[PDB]
Amino acid sequence: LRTPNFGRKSLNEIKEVLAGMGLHLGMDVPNWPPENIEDL
DNA sequence: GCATCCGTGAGTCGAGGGTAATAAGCAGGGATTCGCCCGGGTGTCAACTCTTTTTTT
Repeated sequence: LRTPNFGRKSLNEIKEVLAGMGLHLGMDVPNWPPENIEDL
């Protein structure tokens, strides 16, 4: 919500599509693979 | 009633890989065919106006 044009209806669809992919809010270390070592 | 002459046959699977020779001449007129170019229908882009789903007030 602290971003310009924070889509109220799109924030729910994006969370739904993220949960459908297998990921959710948090559930991991904060920026674990933040380097280029995780690039495939 | 017999003697003489003309058609069909020849197993079946496999290998091995392409070929080869003669050789007139020129004048008339048409049909054919290749280069350039204008062009009109097909694409690829700057650029002017309604609607509305919110995101902001």
